[PDB]
Amino acid sequence: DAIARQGQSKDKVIYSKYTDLVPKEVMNADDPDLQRPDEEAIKEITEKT
Amino acid sequence: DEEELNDYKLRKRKTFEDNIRKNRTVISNWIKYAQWEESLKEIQRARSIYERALDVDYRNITLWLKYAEMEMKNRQVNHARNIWDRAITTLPRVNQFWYKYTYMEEMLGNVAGARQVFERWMEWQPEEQAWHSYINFELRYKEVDRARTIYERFVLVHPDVKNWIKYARFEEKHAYFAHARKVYERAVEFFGDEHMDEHLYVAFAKFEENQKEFERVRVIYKYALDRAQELFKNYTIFEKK
Amino acid sequence: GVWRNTEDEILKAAVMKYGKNQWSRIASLLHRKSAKQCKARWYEWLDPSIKKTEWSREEEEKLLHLAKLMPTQWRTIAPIIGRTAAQCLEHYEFLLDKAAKAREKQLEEARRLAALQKRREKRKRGVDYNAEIPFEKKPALGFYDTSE
Amino acid sequence: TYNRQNWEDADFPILCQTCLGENPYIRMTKEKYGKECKICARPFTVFRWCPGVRMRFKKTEVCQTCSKLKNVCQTCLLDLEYGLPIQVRDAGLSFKDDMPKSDVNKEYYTQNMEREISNSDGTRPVGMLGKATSTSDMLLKLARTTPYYKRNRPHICSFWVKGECKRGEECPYRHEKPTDPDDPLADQNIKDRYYGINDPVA
Amino acid sequence: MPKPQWHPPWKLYRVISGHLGWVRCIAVEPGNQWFVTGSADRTIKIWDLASGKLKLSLTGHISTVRGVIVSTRSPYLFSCGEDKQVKCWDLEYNKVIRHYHGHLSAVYGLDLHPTIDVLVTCSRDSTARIWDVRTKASVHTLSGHTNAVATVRCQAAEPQIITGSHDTTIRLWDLVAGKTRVTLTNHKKSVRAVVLHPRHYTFASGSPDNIKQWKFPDGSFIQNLSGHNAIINTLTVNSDGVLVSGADNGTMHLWDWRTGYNFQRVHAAVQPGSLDSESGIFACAFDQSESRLLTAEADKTIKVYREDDTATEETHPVSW
Ligand SMILES: [Zn+2]
Ligand SMILES: [Zn+2]
Ligand SMILES: [Zn+2]
Repeated sequence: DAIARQGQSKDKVIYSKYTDLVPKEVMNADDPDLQRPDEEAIKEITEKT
Repeated sequence: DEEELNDYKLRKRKTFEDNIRKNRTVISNWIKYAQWEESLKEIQRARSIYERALDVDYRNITLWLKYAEMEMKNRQVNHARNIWDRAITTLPRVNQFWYKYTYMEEMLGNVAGARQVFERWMEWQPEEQAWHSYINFELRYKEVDRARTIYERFVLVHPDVKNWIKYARFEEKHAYFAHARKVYERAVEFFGDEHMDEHLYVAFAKFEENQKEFERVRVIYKYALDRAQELFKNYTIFEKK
Repeated sequence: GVWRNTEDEILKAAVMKYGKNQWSRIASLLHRKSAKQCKARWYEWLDPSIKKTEWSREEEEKLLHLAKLMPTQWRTIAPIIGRTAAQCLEHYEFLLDKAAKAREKQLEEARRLAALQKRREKRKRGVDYNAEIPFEKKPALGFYDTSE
Repeated sequence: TYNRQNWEDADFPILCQTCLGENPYIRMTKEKYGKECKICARPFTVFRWCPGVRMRFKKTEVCQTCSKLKNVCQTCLLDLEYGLPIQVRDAGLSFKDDMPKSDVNKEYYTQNMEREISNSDGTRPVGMLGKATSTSDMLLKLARTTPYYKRNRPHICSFWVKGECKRGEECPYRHEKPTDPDDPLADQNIKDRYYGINDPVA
Repeated sequence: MPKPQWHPPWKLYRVISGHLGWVRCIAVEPGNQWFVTGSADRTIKIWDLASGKLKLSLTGHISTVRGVIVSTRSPYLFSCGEDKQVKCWDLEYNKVIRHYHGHLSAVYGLDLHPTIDVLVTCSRDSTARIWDVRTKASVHTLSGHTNAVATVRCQAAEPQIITGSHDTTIRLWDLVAGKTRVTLTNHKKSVRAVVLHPRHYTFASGSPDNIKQWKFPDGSFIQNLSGHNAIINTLTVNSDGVLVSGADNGTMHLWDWRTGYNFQRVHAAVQPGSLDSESGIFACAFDQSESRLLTAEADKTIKVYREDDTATEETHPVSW
């Protein structure tokens, strides 16, 4: 991955492995992983931006 | 004569830069400029031209191929290794980069550790020619347990009746008859157990006829009971023998 | 309105050079001829798709039938039977009668000779490619290399 | 059609100890986009001050990107660590870095290095400082230790050279004889001093 | 592998005609009273949602109108076209009141921030531009795409700006710095449509190769909705979980969002006098009630689809 990023810092995400290409398993609809970051954090991001 | 050569080189470079500035996306102007710079023995100038062309459009196969070939035609071996590492890490799905990297690091490089580099390609699940060339490369490096793991991962990743037949032939040619019998038993148990392919059973019957004719007759009877015309021909061959 | 064979050969060469839709370009070559005259001469006589053969029985039967149906409309009748209007009209009349680089290189050599004569006796905000690399892009470094 | 050199606007100039003077309290003037850079020709934040009592009102000459690139002073054009010309330091360490001379290539290279520095931490003289780890070969023998204030001396009065300085002792310029014009030490191109090419002091 | 939930199929129930060009974009007013279409007729038509009657027609654009959006928190109508101009119409007087200007080529689409009142436009000069609404000042120029940016999507959560372009790339941008954050290169062909889920913090991208479902904010790959191998021009998602993919060849596919299971293939007919090559979905949108689907077909028609309530689960069983 140090071949992939040259001057870019480690905060920027780079997709390079084969495991980035395989699909994840289909999972539950009611789950906090696939959820919005909720109204107070959206409002804080909105006011900061 | 030196001033005339400098004026000729300046005129050629001015026309090449004007052809680049007129149409940036046309890569043949970049290739002609880089080959003219390499023909005048200016390696770093042609390297800068190739790096500019890759910055313009990195998705072209021929730019990477020509720049790696220009690095390999000179003595810059480590530069060519860096070029191939960048070409692998940007475009993994182009098998020609992998093939030319392995021919460069196997013939000219002569490094066995490039096989570990080759295992990076085994992360990507390539086409079956990569597995066949790696089987023949491990045979050329005289390794049979490594090639057994290679063919086991080939059967697990790309399962086919021809793949299982090649595994049976490789286990027979490597003087491992018990491993060949276990591989044939696993292929009978998994590959086409309910699909009734009637081709791995013929290979198992041929391996048993190489081993013991009673087990070959039993395998031919089981293939005739499970089932085509090839199964009837194998049953007639087992009855005639 | 006469047409010499010399003018016919020149017209054939002009059609084979300039295509079909140009006619004033063709009529520039022919003296005392117009573009409309050239187009009519091509489409009436000199076109190679004109059937310069004899009439068959089927062609004569269709010609007599269509002349019975649509009287004296030969521009309509003629594309049905494949001949032209004049040929089918003449054949119908006959059937009724029967029934009855170096310069730039030389300039560069002269400029080099003048430059050597001035050397023997600004830069216009340009980029000198012979002095250094024009846009130096260094190759990316990684995992190898000991220079040269 | 939308590429041009960005204007370098920043505070806190990078100067030597000698050109900064000796007083701990310095009164300082800043223009936002006052003059152009003497090398890369971009506009930059111009700092001007008097280093002492009878000095010259020295001001910054090159931009902050060029001075951060070659690790030199903005006025003296000498190295911050040693007080030497950059030709001497390049002969000591490495002379394979170089820079383009044509103006379009110089502006393009300066824009690329400015974008590289702005994408970096902000204050680092690229990998050349990584080539500057090996030191004290011979440069520490002739390096100055005392602040040479005689280069902050004011200029020679040209009216006094012709003998017509009517100000007399009121004239802040120097009423003394100049150096020899036949001496080849007196040429001193600024771009030659920055690029380290045929500098007679070096 | 869970069984997908049964969705009732949809049927065409009215066809609206009257445009003299290709209807390129459809937007719905947030109070669900009317909707609005932009065309290649250089006109913008406000249509009644219930009756289907033509309420208003506005001229002023000089080329083909490519994108129309209605502001949810202001009485403004934003229209972008192929004439390199963005127009903010005040609906209060039905007149153009602001001109956002500065794109070098044709603007292919636009989107509004739901909270900040800032505008983002994507154009054919390989750039997106972020404009303050009131001052008409281009506060950012997002660049980095090497080809024309076909579509743009905007959201309140991080990342704010999503761009899909013709060089097979999707860029997840950062709003405050104007720099890209995530680059997704998984598509083989041009990414012509991106759509964001209203509640699951995921999104999907459309290309002629495949449809790809991802996961915010890192853009990690989730699912590969395969099939429907045509030039997909548009993508919309129901709040109930129905994803509609519309293509340039006229075929429409309907999917469950979760399992990625195609449950309906709808290929509508054309206008009475019309070629078979003039069949193509340029845009489609649900209403605010999530019960009417409105498509802008390439035969100068607006086709409106309704749910079929008579169908049940055993009448239309879910395959596998
Ligand atoms: Zn100094
Ligand atoms: Zn400068
Ligand atoms: Zn004086």
